[PDB]
Amino acid sequence: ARHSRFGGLLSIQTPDKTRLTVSGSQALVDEKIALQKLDDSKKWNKRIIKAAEGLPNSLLNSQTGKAIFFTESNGKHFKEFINNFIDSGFNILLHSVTNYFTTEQDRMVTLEQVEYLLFFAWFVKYQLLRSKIDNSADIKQVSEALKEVTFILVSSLLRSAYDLKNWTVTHAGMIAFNELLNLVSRTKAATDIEFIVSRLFSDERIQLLSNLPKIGSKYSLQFMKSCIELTHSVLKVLEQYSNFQKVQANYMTEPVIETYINFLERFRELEDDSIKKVFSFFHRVFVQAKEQALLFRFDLIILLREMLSPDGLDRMSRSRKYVSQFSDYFLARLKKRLKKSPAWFVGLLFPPLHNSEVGFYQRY
Amino acid sequence: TQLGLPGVKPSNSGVTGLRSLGVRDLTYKISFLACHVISIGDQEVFLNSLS
Amino acid sequence: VVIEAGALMLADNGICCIDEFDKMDISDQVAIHEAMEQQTISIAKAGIHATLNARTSILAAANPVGGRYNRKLSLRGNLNMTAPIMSRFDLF
Amino acid sequence: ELGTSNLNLDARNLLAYKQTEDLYHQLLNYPQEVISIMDQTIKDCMVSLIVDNNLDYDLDEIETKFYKVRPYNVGSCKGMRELNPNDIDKLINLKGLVLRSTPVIPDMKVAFFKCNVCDHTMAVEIDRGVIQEPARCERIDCNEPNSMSLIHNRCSFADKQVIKLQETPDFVPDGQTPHSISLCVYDELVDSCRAGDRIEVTGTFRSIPIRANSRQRVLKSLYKTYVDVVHVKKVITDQDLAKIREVAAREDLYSLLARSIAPSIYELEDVKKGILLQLFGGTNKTFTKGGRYRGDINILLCGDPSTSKSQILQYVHKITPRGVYTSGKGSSAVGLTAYITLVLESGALVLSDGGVCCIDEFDKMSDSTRSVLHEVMEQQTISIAKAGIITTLNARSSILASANPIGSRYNPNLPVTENIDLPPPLLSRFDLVYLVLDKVDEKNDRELAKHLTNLYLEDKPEHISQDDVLPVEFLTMYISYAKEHIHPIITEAAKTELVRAYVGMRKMTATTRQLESMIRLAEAHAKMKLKNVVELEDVQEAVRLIRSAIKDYATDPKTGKIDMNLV
Amino acid sequence: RVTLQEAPGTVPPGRLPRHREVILLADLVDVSKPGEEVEVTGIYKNNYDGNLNAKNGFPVFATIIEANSIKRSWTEEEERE
Amino acid sequence: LPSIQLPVDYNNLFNEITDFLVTFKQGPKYMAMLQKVANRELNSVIIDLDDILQYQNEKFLQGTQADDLVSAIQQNANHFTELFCRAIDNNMPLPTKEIDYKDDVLDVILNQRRLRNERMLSELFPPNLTRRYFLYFKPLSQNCAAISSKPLSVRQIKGDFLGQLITVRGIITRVSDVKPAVEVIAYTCDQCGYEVFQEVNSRTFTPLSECTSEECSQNQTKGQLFMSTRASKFSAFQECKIQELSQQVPVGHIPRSLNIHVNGTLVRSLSPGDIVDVTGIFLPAPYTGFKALKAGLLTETYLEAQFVRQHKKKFASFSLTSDVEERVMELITSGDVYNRLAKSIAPEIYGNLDVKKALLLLLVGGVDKRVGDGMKIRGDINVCLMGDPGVAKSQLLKAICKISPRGVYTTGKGSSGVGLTAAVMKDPVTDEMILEGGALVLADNGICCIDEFDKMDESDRTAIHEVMEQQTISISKAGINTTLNARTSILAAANPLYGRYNPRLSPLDNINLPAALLSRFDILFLMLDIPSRDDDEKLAEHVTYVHMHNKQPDLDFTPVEPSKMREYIAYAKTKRPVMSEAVNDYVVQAYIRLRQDSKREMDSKFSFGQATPRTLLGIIRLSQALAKLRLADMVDIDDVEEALRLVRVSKESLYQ
DNA sequence: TTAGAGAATTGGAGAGTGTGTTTTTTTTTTTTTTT
DNA sequence: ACACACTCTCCAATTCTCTAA
Ligand SMILES: Nc1ncnc2c1ncn2[C@@H]1O[C@H](COP(=O)(O)OP(=O)(O)NP(=O)(O)O)[C@@H](O)[C@H]1O
Ligand SMILES: Nc1ncnc2c1ncn2[C@@H]1O[C@H](COP(=O)(O)OP(=O)(O)NP(=O)(O)O)[C@@H](O)[C@H]1O
Ligand SMILES: [Mg+2]
Ligand SMILES: [Mg+2]
Ligand SMILES: [Zn+2]
Ligand SMILES: [Zn+2]
Repeated sequence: ARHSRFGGLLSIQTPDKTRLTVSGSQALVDEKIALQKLDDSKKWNKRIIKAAEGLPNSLLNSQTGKAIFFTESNGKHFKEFINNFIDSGFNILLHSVTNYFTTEQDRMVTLEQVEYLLFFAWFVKYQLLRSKIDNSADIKQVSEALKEVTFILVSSLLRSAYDLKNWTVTHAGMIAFNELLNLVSRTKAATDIEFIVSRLFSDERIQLLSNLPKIGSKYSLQFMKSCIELTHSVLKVLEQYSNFQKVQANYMTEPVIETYINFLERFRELEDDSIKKVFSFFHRVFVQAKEQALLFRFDLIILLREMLSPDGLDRMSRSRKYVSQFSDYFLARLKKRLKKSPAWFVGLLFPPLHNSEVGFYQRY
Repeated sequence: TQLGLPGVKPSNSGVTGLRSLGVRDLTYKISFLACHVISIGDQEVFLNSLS
Repeated sequence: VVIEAGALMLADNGICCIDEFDKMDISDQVAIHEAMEQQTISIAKAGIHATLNARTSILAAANPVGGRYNRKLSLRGNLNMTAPIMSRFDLF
Repeated sequence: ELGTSNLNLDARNLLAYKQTEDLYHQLLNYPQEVISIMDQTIKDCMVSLIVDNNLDYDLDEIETKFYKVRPYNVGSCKGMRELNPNDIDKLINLKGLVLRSTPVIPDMKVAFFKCNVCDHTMAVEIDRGVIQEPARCERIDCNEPNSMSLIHNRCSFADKQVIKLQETPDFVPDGQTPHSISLCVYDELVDSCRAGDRIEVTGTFRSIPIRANSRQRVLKSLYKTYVDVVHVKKVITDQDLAKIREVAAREDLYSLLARSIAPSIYELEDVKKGILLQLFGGTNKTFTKGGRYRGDINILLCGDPSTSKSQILQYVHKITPRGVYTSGKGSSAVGLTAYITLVLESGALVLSDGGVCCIDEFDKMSDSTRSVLHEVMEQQTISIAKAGIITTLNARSSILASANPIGSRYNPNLPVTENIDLPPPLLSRFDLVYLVLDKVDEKNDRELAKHLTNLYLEDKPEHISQDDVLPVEFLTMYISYAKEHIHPIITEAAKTELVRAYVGMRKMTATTRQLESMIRLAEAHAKMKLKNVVELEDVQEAVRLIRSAIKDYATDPKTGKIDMNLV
Repeated sequence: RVTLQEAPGTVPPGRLPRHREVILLADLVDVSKPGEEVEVTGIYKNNYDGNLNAKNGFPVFATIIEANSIKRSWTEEEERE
Repeated sequence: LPSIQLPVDYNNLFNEITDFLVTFKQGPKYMAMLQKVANRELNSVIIDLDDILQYQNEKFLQGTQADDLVSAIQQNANHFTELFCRAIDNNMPLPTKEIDYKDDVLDVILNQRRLRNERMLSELFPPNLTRRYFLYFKPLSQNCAAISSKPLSVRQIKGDFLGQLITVRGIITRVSDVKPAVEVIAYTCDQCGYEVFQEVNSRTFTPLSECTSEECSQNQTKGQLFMSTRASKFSAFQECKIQELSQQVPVGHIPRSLNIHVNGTLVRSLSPGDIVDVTGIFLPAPYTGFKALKAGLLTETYLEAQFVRQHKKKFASFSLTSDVEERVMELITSGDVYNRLAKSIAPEIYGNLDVKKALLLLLVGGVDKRVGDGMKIRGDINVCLMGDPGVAKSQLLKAICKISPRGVYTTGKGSSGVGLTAAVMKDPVTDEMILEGGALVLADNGICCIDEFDKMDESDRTAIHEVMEQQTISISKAGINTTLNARTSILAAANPLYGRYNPRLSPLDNINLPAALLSRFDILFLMLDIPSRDDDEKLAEHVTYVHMHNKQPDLDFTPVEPSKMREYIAYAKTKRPVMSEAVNDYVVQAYIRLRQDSKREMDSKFSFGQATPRTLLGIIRLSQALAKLRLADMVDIDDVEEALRLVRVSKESLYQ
């Protein structure tokens, strides 16, 4: 309220009678602010590490929460052009271009790979959205994507890209393979499609699709987001297959959880929808699978304060419903654990301990 | 004058700690940035002017 | 000099009102006389020279000497004003 | 419910309640911290009222506002010269007179930064005068050095002003001249006070270093000192209205008020009455066209020495809310009106606007200086036209003047106008002119001698000239209220009497100004009775007082001399 | 260098006259005397000035005129007449 | 680089100092003072060099050698302020009474800092930070005496004296207002929560900006320092200037001056216009920084004040110690003080006894009065002397100028009404307007003497009108609008019109003063030079004796000296005697008679104008002055009849 | 799957270098010589 | 010579990669 040179001085005394000094008039009354302001003065930050080059701007290396803007005549003319394209051209175009590339895959160049995978993705998604909206549209228009040859080809691109550690094609292939699965769940909600699933979920591919979130921890914010959305779809299909317990245990371990938190803490930049996806996964880890020991780690506990405070997530966004309903249960189970075995106070700082004789009792 | 103006040396207390100032001190003045002005203080031209 | 305009400049193509004219110093009455003679003002000092136009009509008020007019005397006897200035009013 | 943000608090209440007896001392010893604590207490209490009593008011609105306490009546006042280095950062109380105020200065409170490459933005808090500029741009993917920059016109500022306060003459050392101190004032209180105001303040007494040069951090050993004010005070109820209306119903009201403006002065009743009507004043009038007409009355007191004229000017100078006392040999033409310094500055008649200007030894100042008063008295405006400045200023100022005749004692062998000796254009501008004469008479002299000698029968006298007089405070209340709420109008009957009376004085010298001054005096008389109309009685009193002041009944109508035997 | 001012007949009523400054080079020096009424052709030119910027507080440039030319007997028939 | 031997070792002198502080007595003298310091009752210690001289003599008479500490601290005074302070700090006793220690911020800070060090372990701060006292030296008594006892004029202060302790005589020209000066500055470090101090001696300093503490450094904690007032130490500072007396300036030269500095409890002792014996330490003022490199070897200089002696005790400084009591009892027991005191004014002037009695009542004066409604009435008395040439008017006037502790002398031709009252001067180079008071302001609460009152211009004399009756000055000029205080009594002298008084005309024709001014004097005395073989012989015999012996001739009468006279008058100006009803009736009846007699004789050769109401209050003022001189608390009718006689006698010179 | 041995990239400590610094009115109160 | 602004340089702290138990 009063000006910048009126300010007095504050002293704060710890246990063991040692004292600190902070300035400003709000520190007199708000200890939370004083504690935060105290640490904020300190100089150092640890310096930091950093995936894609050689190609024009696209979804792969830009934040796409930023539209481009249409006149009304332009909006309707563009809608007319691609709607007639889809109703008229899409299957005949994809059938030709795919049965080319199966005969020519060895000779490819990075751009043609990234074109094919981001033409597939766009048109399949747009049609799903259009028929979600209205009954005049139908899914049969995009149905060339599912037949067996194209499925093999998207698979093969993703495979070869992953092995040679080419991360941009791997990123695009992740986006294409996401949509194919999304389209399958649509069609199952209506014969050969189950055959296609069974071939899509041979054990080899589960090894790959399980592997993929683990490496995401290092890379850019989009890569991790692709990993999350693909994982959500991948598990949801296999939930409605009915094997399942083998597959879910395959996913749950430290390096996946690391990625989830590392992505979640940049929530100021993300959508309302993506956080719904992350907490869905934590509900799966914590309540259903009953693998509670993964999340007792300190940088999660910081996060829930920031995001839940009057600082961050809005008092009325749908996110706070999910977050506060999660944290309540979290702290109840944590209370129970800590009073039953006091060693976890020193546990909470560090990774869990992989020794055979003590580790089993540690995790449970 | 207290900023890095080429060819001129530096010249109720101001504000400080900004990069360009170094150890110097900065103050401000209030003025009005207008966009138009209107005053309120041949017979043929005059007659055409009237209603 | 400060050059900035005086009263006679603001009253160009206008009426300039002088109240209690008889109280004005002679050293300044002569300045008004010189301006009224030419409808022009001149500046020359400190290396700066200027000439300005003063097409202004004057309206003045004054007190008779001793506060009350004397019917025994001419207006010249009654008024504390020099003859060249008095010669330049159209109406009294 | 009034939508307002500041709470007054006289500190004595902290001593009455047992739980805060020590908080009173802590307030004086640690103002910056304690006042902040009080602020954040008040705001929380305001929130608690609406949420506990579950009222309709917007919680967001109350959360948005700032609330501030303003403590006052802290203790004894302190002499400006007696503040010592052991008083630094404690609360202080001062009395004084305002000289001048600087224009409002913008003071920064929040800084605004923008990234030059990626257009990220940050708002930063200012404390202790230093901007806490970021080292690197804080956007994760744009972690670059020297990348942020300040945008001046998107910052947030606050108002600061500096007031110059002067020592009151009551405290100055023997054989010395008064000193002054500077007050820093912020936000609400910024434009509160004008030149010539008389105030009491409350604030922290601060000190700060000053730099040797603008290039480097080198400080001087002497420290600057100033005051940081948190409250300002100038030096209604139905009971007050009941008292005022009841007093106004008394039969002896006019004599009661008149003898109560200057209680210890013996007789001089007509002089006191005229001064009372000057205090009330006429009515101010403004037309759509044809101008504005002054409500103020000008008075001249002229006569023999020792007659107690200057003693009366003391009472008027202390009764009036605004005003000045001065002397003839003490005043220049510039000092009396306004001064070029490039800026313009105020003189006595401008500081006295809306009040009374007392001028003593009026017969000593030169014709050059007195000629300045013609325009100000007639128009109540001051026109100026000098190098670089040309303007007109308002001066709603009432003059009360004191003089002695030519030859320094009234000479009965000369006519009255020749004894007074002011020129006619200036003598025509006074509403009332009084002759007061040192006439010998044993009856008068015994009473005067008994009155003056009675003051020495006690060390600090309780004695006073009359049994029933009003206290100064209540009398001030009456006059102030009557000036604000009452606005008399001319009745047709009053119009007929004024025309008749003017023709009577005219046909025989009465000028046209005698008519207007009669109207103004009658209006002043009407306000003093809390009437809304001027009546025949008021007109006749205005006429009677004019005839009485200049001893007209004793005047030879043809020769203009006064028969001293008739006095 | 020469200072040039508006002729009093050209100045509108109730306004002060304006000024400009002219630079004269090799052949043109002392072509004119103070108080003469003169006519000038030249380039209109500007440059940075620190003091103007410092006093006004805006990026304001100063201007000058570089003159290219400057302007202001009898026959036997007259003698015979 | 090089070094020398010198005859002084400071260890021996330190031992002498610590013995002196614990042993000397007139218990020991200085230990009582240090107990008062420890109790927080006393703020300053004044060391007397007469004590050190006495101590040296006593130690010598006991048969032992000792160093001459008195000359040692006069020759190099600056260093011994530190030695005495260290000795006092070493030997300071413990408090006798409870203090409420928690009122001190420095105590809390240092206690917590000590506790931090105690915990950490499981000079600290400069000693100047906890010296609650000030210390000053007082020079040798000249009657015991050495240079510090002998006053110097401001010309005699050569460059030889730099560093020494000296005494200076002169007039003060101007005084600054008080402002704080730092001694020890205090800072706080944000990250490590630790405090550091800095000490300032020079006129300028650089503040600290890095926490160089070893613990903070070893934690690699590059924290930020911030300044704090609440634990810094300040001291009061004031600066003045002194200038040589005008009657000591050698012909054709311009007067010189010195800069004086004042710190501690000695502040606001000096005032402008005082004649004073200042004593202190004379020092140079070195330059700092880049300026020093190109200033050269010429040094600025100033005087550190230590003690101040005034020449005349102001009446406001009086208090009745029994030393003064014993002396006023001499006059009281001897009796008839009115005649003795009047006869004692200017004994070298013969006769004129009633004039001297009137001037004694001028020195005493009436009682100030202030009524419950805010009216106030003049207490001062105004007197005028009107007479022929050669009757000792200027001489008697200038004699009274010596007795009064505040007073000024002025003559009518040498004086402007402005400079006599107050002036608005455009004095600085900055075009600022400043008010500067005139002679009547410098004579505030004193007497103002105006000689040749008849030569002063008629217009300028009007400036005095406001001051005479209202005791104040009012000015309204360019940029200045204020009232000043001028509580001054005026004494004036004049010749009648045409010089020697003319009996052909009335007294009012000869006097030639306007009515408004003639009324403002409470007494106007008329004195004429009329030959007489008998009186001329007696006067000549008296004056010739005085020229022969430098002494007034005496057989019976001993005058009281001016000092004891000042003590009696100063004691008498405290009494405020009240009137009574019996007295009031008498003066009320007297006043009527005066005005009736005036009315009867306004036509007459014996006229002197008309009695106004200001003649009644003149009687009351003279009566109350007479009541003060007899140390009463009650006016008596005996006073009133004398007050009337003293007014009547002024006119008898008209009757040869 | 852990861990330890070797290589590459980056930060800023701190040392060094050059630099800048002292220093014609126009309006208004007052004294003085001039008509 | 005394605070500053700016440039240059070296050294070790750090993370990344490869190998074998
Ligand atoms: N009627 C009266 N009532 C009270 N005091 C009076 C009266 N008449 C005279 N006096 C006293 O006489 C003195 C008058 O002083 P003052 O007020 O200066 O009178 P004045 O009219 O101004 N005379 P002067 O200044 O010489 O023109 C004061 O002490 C008054 O108290
Ligand atoms: N009664 C006296 N006793 C002693 N000396 C006297 C006496 N009367 C006159 N004188 C001498 O007269 C001389 C002149 O005195 P002074 O005071 O100058 O006179 P004055 O009254 O001021 N005359 P003036 O200035 O011309 O009006 C001095 O030397 C005195 O000593
Ligand atoms: Mg008076
Ligand atoms: Mg003399
Ligand atoms: Zn950025
Ligand atoms: Zn530190």
